[PDB]
Amino acid sequence: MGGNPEFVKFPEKYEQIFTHYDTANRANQTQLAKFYANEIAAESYKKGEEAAPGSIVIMEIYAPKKDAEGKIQSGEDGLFVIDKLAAIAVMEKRNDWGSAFKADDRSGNWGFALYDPEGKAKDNDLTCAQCHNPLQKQDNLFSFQKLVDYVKAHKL
Ligand code: HEC
Repeated sequence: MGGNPEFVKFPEKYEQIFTHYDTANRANQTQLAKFYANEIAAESYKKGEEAAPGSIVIMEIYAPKKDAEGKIQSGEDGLFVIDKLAAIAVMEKRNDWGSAFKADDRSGNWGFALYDPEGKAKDNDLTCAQCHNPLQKQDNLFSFQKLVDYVKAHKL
């Protein structure tokens, strides 16, 4: 199982609590993503360019509507039309992860976990940290600039 749900728990009610800072097609061009940040993460990126301990960032991963020939349906706004939520990806930063949590599974101090829409760990063979690791300069977040831009443009 890619990620570490033993350490990175499912953040209950994130969609009602966290700040929704972006919606975008994923770069794979087959899924739609919505991005969320908890208060510590939002305050961190209002102050600087690194998330403080306690920061949690979430990407909801949506399967798009497709016709019977597999063609993805898009709006005139260019965003894929949502069929249903497929997965909930979680990054959580701590400066004191327990020794049982192997460093090679983390991107710096970010732990990863992938959940299904019902909050159960979702089977996968992804190497989360390995793909996020080369983005150290932007705190291992692909959506870094969208988060920075959002919290600069909105009040706490
Ligand atoms: C490259 C092959 C990746 C693998 C392996 C993992 N993720 Fe990642 N992630 C990737 C991209 C390109 C993006 C931006 C959205 C897009 O697809 O265009 C993301 C984003 C996230 C986020 C949102 C925060 C951010 O970095 O922008 C999270 C919370 C996240 N991904 C979690 C995550 C998990 C839990 C993974 C292993 C199960 C994982 N990712 C692997 C690329 C890649």
